[PDB]
Amino acid sequence: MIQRTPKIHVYSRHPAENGKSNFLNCYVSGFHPSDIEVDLLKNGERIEKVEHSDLSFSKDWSFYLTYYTEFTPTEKDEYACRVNHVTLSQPKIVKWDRDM
Repeated sequence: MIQRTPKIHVYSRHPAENGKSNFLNCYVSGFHPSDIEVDLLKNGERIEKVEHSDLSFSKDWSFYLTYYTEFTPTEKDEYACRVNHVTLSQPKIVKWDRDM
C-alpha cells in the first residue's frame, strides 16, 4: 500500500473533425502510488513529443494528470493511451473513441 488503480479517459480537446488539427488528451486519475508511465499511440506506435501537465493531488481524486499531444484526426488512424502502473498486471491500452 497505498495502491489504487488508475482510471483513464481519452478525449480530444475539441470535437473532432477529420483533417483539422486538435489535441489528444489522456487524463489519468485516482491512482496510488504516484509513479506512473503514460504513452500516447498512433496505430499502435508510440508518439514522440508527448507532454503532460504537472502531477496534482486531491484528497478526493488521489493523483491525477493529463498527457497530451497535437494531432490531426482522420477516419483511418487509431489513437490510444497506454498506461503502466504497479496496480496493472500488463499495460492498459485505452483507445480514443470520438463517438463516446
